[PDB]
Amino acid sequence: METITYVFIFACIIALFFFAIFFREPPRIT
Amino acid sequence: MEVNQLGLIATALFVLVPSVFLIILYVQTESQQKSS
Amino acid sequence: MEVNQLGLIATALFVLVPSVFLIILYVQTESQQKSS
Amino acid sequence: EKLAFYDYIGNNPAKGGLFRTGPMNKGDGIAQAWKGHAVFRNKEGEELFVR
Amino acid sequence: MWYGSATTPIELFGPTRYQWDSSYFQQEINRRVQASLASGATLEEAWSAIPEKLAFYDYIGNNPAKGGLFRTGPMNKGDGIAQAWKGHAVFRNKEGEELFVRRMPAFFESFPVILTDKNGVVKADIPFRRAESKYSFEQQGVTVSFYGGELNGQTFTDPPTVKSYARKAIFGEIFEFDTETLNSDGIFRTSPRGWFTFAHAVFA
Amino acid sequence: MEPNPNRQPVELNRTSLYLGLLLILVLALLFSSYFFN
Amino acid sequence: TLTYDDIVGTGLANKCPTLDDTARGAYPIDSSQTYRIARLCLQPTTFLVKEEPKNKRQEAEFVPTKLVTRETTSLDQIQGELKVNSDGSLTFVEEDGIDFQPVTVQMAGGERIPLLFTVKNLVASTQPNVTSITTSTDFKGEFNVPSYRTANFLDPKGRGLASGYDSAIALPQAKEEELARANVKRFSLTKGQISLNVAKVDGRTGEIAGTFESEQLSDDDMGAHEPHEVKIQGVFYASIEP
Amino acid sequence: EELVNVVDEKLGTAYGEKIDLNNTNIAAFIQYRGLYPTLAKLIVKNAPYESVEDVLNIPGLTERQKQILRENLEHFTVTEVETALVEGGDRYNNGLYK
Amino acid sequence: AIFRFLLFFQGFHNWTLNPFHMMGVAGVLGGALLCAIHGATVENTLFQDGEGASTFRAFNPTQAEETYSMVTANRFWSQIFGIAFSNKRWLHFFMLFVPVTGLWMSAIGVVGLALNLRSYDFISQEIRAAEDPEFETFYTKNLLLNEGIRAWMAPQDQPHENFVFPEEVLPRGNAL
Amino acid sequence: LNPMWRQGMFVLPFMARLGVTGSWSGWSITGETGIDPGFWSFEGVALAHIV
Ligand code: CLA
Ligand code: CLA
Ligand code: CLA
Ligand code: CLA
Ligand SMILES: CCCCCCCCCCCCCCCC(=O)OC[C@H](CO[C@H]1O[C@H](CS(=O)(=O)O)[C@@H](O)[C@H](O)[C@H]1O)OC(=O)CCCCCCCCCCCCCCC
Ligand SMILES: CCCCCCCCCCCCCCCC(=O)O[C@H](COC(=O)CCCCCCCCCCCC)CO[C@@H]1O[C@@H](CO)[C@H](O)[C@H](O)[C@@H]1O
Ligand SMILES: CCCCCCCCCCCCCCCC(=O)O[C@H](COC(=O)CCCCCCCCCCCC)CO[C@@H]1O[C@@H](CO)[C@H](O)[C@H](O)[C@@H]1O
Ligand SMILES: CCCCCCCCCCCCCCCC(=O)O[C@H](COC(=O)CCCCCCCCCCCC)CO[C@@H]1O[C@@H](CO)[C@H](O)[C@H](O)[C@@H]1O
Ligand SMILES: CCCCCCCCCCCCCCCC(=O)O[C@H](COC(=O)CCCCCCCCCCCC)CO[C@@H]1O[C@@H](CO)[C@H](O)[C@H](O)[C@@H]1O
Ligand SMILES: CC1=C(/C=C/C(C)=C/C=C/C(C)=C/C=C/C=C(C)/C=C/C=C(C)/C=C/C2=C(C)CCCC2(C)C)C(C)(C)CCC1
Ligand SMILES: CCCCCCCCCCCCO[C@@H]1O[C@H](CO)[C@@H](O[C@H]2O[C@H](CO)[C@@H](O)[C@H](O)[C@H]2O)[C@H](O)[C@H]1O
Repeated sequence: METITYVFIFACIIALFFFAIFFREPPRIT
Repeated sequence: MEVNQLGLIATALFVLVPSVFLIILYVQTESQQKSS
Repeated sequence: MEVNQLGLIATALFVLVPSVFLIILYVQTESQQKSS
Repeated sequence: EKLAFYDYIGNNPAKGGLFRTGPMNKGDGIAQAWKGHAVFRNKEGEELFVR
Repeated sequence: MWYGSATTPIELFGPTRYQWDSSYFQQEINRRVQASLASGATLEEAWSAIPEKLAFYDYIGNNPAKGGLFRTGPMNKGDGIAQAWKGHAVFRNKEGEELFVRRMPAFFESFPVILTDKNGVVKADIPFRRAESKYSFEQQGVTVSFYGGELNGQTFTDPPTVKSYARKAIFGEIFEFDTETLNSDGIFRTSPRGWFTFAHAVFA
Repeated sequence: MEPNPNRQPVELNRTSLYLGLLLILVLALLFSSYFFN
Repeated sequence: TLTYDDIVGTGLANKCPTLDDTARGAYPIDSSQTYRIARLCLQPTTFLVKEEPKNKRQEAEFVPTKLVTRETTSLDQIQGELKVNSDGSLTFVEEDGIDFQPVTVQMAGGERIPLLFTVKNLVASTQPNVTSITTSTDFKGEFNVPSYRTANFLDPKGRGLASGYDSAIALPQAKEEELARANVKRFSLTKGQISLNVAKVDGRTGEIAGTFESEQLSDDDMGAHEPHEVKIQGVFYASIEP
Repeated sequence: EELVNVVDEKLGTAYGEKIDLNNTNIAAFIQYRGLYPTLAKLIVKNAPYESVEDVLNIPGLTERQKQILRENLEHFTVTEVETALVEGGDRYNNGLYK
Repeated sequence: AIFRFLLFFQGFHNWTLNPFHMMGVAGVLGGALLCAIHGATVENTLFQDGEGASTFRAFNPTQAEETYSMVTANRFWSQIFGIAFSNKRWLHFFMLFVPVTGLWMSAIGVVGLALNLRSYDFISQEIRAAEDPEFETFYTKNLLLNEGIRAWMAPQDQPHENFVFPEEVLPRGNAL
Repeated sequence: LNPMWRQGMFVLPFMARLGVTGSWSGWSITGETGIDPGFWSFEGVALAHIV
């Protein structure tokens, strides 16, 4: 029940890594 | 294991609550250009 | 009282989660007129 | 033992409840062993049967 | 809140950590007991006069200094709900000499049980490496008697029980706790005086 | 990839917000007792 | 022939002496001459652990287990006098050697059973009227199974027998009553049984070989829990000399 | 129905007062005149003793060794051989140093 | 006289296990990383504005164009770490927030150890290890080190306490 | 006396019906002494899916 709670927050950091990289707002030249 | 019984909530809220605060703002931002 | 230990969470999420879903929509609606 | 076990209402899917969460073992407990068949006789020696 | 103050009564908030540091309560207790004796009173009679409330304050378990940041809940989740004073424990060795248990300095999570005489001469103790114990109980024939409190009048000469009682002595006055009701775990937690002070020192 | 045609905005008015909170909170006052059991 | 730089790493250092299929000989036992065993080796091969009773008294069996350690199991250098007392029977008396090895085997379910595979103070005898040890001969006997851990061993929380803490140091004001079991480290000592059955002989060199089976107890952990039953099936070499 | 720590219990017997011939570890003998080196190894190397004097009967002892032993018998004792203290060669290396 | 203050903390407060000190580290340690990754990114992204190699002079202390190329940088990192800056104004604020914040959490932590309100143990672990003598985690291991640090140190470190610990009391492993 | 269905097992039974009856842990759902699923053990099935 803890194991699960730790593995979740982790699985979240990892999915958040994907999005932050492959789903950012492209830094367009202004 | 003899864990704290309020741990599962103290952690759940500590994540959802402020995390949702941010989701609200972000999305409400996008829509100021009809987005979502 | 010997209550179900997951009750405090089952009730907490059952409220926040969908309740937040609505808050998101509403606010993101308001801002389609710069509001909030 | 296995056979006897099936012959116990406690394994009847019909018993139970909607919010009685968890495995069947949270109910009557974890089956450990068959205490044996019980015959009930009265004073006359006659063999009775439990309904 | 951390130090004293007439605005921080110790019956509303707990005892001060400095009252334990200077054996504040312990002194007043002796000062009374010693007097009662001058008044011609059996050792028992004398101690039995010591109010329970007073003895209670003379217990490290009510020291705001003990405790932990995440050791949540009331002090009763720790050592349990105080039920009664088991009485004052005097520890004598085989020679009859009266030994004294060295108390636990609010600082140490765990502390050894050393027993010394009048002038602090090491007379008895509980060893770690038995290979060469010289002062082990048994080897010194330590015993314990109680006065006042609910164990009043009784004596224990059985090594284990004497030891047990000696380790509980370290914390000052020995009490009887109810640890089933709140499902306590035996680990000290700080008092309101402690928390209040922690919160306000950090918000500050 | 380029802009996607099929694509509308989403909406939810005050009344709906209010009627939702009523539905949620009430379903919660109802079921909470059976969750704590 | 093979030396150290010849065996190192091959793990041949754990397997012990064989007798090319030439055996079946007979080592003449003089009786008027004193015999001793130069080197008695016992090489474990299989470890079984009787499945803890199910509670339901229905004949528990010895199941196989996986060796979680490496090739650190063999007993070697064992020696002592092979006494020839009356009625022809032989009696070996274990004197000294590498007569014990801590082995840990992972069991079917999940458990890990550490035992002290040994034959300490072994004293095995044979059938009466033993003349020239033959494939028909064989020894049997008891031995002492010391205790996995020594009086000095400390546990993760500091407690120990001949040394170490007195109690649950991390729970200052808890009830000792229920922690007794683990705060008082008892040091057991039990009997084990073997039986070396000779399968090969070399009348000439005076060296027999064969299979062995012994049964003993597992580690009780300074008496914290109940010990499991073990059975060990291996092989053994044995160089006899006057 | 009491669990007992054999060693703490044995510190109630003579062991914990005098050198136990059947239990105490060899280095205990380094506290009395010419007794350690050679005799200690003998004492220890010779199984249990049904009683103090029995030391006097160890194989091939010199009328001198015997003379000393008699001198120090007052510092010896005997108690039931205690496995925890004897097992594992603990009598030659009980695991202690300085 | 400070290294002592360090060990004392490890020994009596078990500091290293405090979430606030941990943040403290994460900040001081990561503030160093920023103060070094940024420095290197700038230096190896410089445009050429001189002729020689010692390009320190190529920088006109006087205004004008950026001296390195924020555009090139943002590209490097983004393909070699997925994320990359792209707003010098934010980059430099982060550089203020990171090390500053961590030393603040570092402080709150100690304000706590003043009242010995430490983060010494995890009860769930203790209860288990009290009952089961075969349970061992790097957690428990470190706790014994502390018992050692206090037992042997305390005496000479707290003279006004007149501690006297007979050799038989001193907790010790085997041999050592 | 303590088969999977007493322990509130929901998905385990479905893997049993089609052939997955053992674990990399060496135990069998029928209770057979040290057998050896191929890769296709309950852990394997779970793995495959996660991938
Ligand atoms: C391995 C990584 C690691 C890291 C990165 C850190 C990092 C940190 N530790 Mg931790 N620590 C560690 C391991 C680590 N520690 C371990 C293993 C232990 C033992 C358990 C400790 C024990 C420990 C303690 C006991 C303390 C810290 C503290 C701190 C923080 C330092 C605060 C500070 O700014 O000081 C920098 C110095 C100052 C005090 C700032 C004021 C300085 C003035 C203004 C300078 C005046 C200079 C003057 C002009 C020049 C004259 C000089 C003269 C020679 C000529 C910092 C977050 C401290 C803390 O928590 O603070 C709240 C603290 O007290 N640590
Ligand atoms: C002035 C502040 C204050 C103080 C001193 C106390 C003190 C006390 N409370 Mg009360 N309480 C307060 C406010 C306060 N409370 C408030 C506002 C509420 C409403 C939520 C409550 C609700 C409450 C309940 C429901 C209970 C108590 C109880 C108690 C007593 C037990 C101690 C304890 O619970 O420790 C627990 C403390 C902690 C472990 C909290 C540590 C806080 C962490 C470190 C903060 C999170 C970190 C943060 C996210 C970091 C981000 C950094 C950023 C820079 C990135 C104690 C006397 C208990 C009782 O009745 O006793 C028997 C009890 O059951 N209190
Ligand atoms: C192999 C390299 C290595 C790694 C990866 C870590 C990693 C970590 N250390 Mg450790 N550390 C190391 C070596 C290492 N350390 C060494 C040699 C020492 C001295 C012996 C220490 C001493 C030390 C102390 C004293 C402390 C840490 C702490 C931490 C944690 C936060 C540190 C931080 O924020 O830094 C600054 C931030 C950055 C520069 C960002 C780096 C990115 C994060 C932190 C790495 C995440 C790692 C994670 C395990 C992997 C998930 C990825 C997944 C795909 C597998 C972090 C998990 C702290 C802690 O306990 O935290 C709870 C702490 O207090 N470390
Ligand atoms: C096909 C569906 C299904 C089924 C038949 C099962 C069956 C089972 N589960 Mg699994 N489970 C499922 C899906 C399912 N599960 C899913 C999707 C998950 C992931 C969340 C899980 C997670 C899970 C866990 C974590 C556990 C089980 C366990 C169990 C066993 C115990 C029974 C139980 O938990 O009752 C509990 C059931 C209830 C009281 C739910 C009633 C549902 C309410 C009425 C719905 C709310 C009403 C709604 C809001 C009304 C609004 C109306 C609208 C019009 C306004 C049982 C074999 C347990 C186990 O391992 O057994 C030992 C266990 O610990 N399950
Ligand atoms: C017994 C004694 C024996 C002798 C001593 C021992 C040996 C010492 C060795 C170290 C000397 C290294 C050269 C330094 C310069 C350099 O790299 O150029 C690059 C710039 C030059 O700047 C600049 O110079 C630039 C021009 S140019 O570099 O001449 O082109 C100019 O354009 C720019 O604006 C200006 O800021 O250097 C720096 O600013 C970085 C270094 C200095 C920081 C000081 C910190 C203090 C601690 C010092 C410790 C020193 C260690 C000593 C070791 C023993
Ligand atoms: C991040 C986004 C998440 C959003 C999700 C929001 C979550 C809110 C939902 C609240 C859930 C209420 C349930 C509380 C019960 C509880 O608490 O019990 C659990 C039942 O679980 C489960 O097995 C959950 C799966 C339910 C299977 C039953 C299928 C029902 C279908 C009915 C059709 C729809 C009408 C666990 O069972 C346990 O089982 C045992 C432990 O293995 C013990 O008995 C425990 O005490 C306990 O009873
Ligand atoms: C709808 C919006 C809500 C949004 C809020 C989101 C919530 C997330 C926060 C998570 C909280 C973490 C705490 C978990 C502990 C727990 O779980 O413990 C509790 C401490 O409570 C409390 O007393 C909470 C009040 C804390 C007082 C301490 C002041 C600290 C100030 C420090 C300055 C800031 C750095 C209760 O104490 C209890 O006390 C006893 C019951 O009376 C028992 O021992 C219990 O087992 C338990 O320990
Ligand atoms: C017994 C007394 C107690 C009282 C009981 C309380 C009940 C009160 C009445 C409410 C019921 C009517 C709602 C159903 C009919 C309908 O679909 O109505 C919705 C109402 O919106 C609403 O606010 C209902 C929103 C429902 C929230 C559900 C969240 C689901 C996501 C869960 C996430 C899980 C991870 C939508 O209305 C729509 O509102 C507008 C669109 O947003 C337009 O007007 C549409 O045409 C339409 O009218
Ligand atoms: C389980 C263990 C957990 C470990 C946690 C590890 C945390 C370490 C991540 C570094 C923190 C970011 C600090 C710089 C902030 C920033 O500037 O990056 C931002 C994205 O932030 C984020 O959400 C970053 C999300 C983390 C990405 C993880 C990298 C994974 C490595 C993959 C290896 C590939 C082989 C966006 O950039 C900014 O975006 C704008 C801000 O308004 C401006 O343009 C700024 O200048 C800047 O460009
Ligand atoms: C409350 C409830 C309910 C509901 C629930 C649900 C609906 C759930 C779901 C759930 C889910 C739905 C879950 C999921 C999960 C998932 C996961 C966990 C995943 C994972 C993944 C991963 C981990 C991946 C990875 C990877 C990648 C990405 C790449 C490639 C490679 C790899 C494979 C490594 C019901 C009605 C019954 C009843 C009442 C109550
Ligand atoms: C990119 C993401 C990468 C993620 C990698 C991991 C993927 C798999 C995630 C599995 C999540 C669930 O993992 C599972 O959680 C439950 C708790 O809910 C744990 O179960 C735990 O609590 C239960 C009681 O509730 C105990 O009976 C059990 O002994 C204990 O281990 C399981 O031991 C763990 O295996």
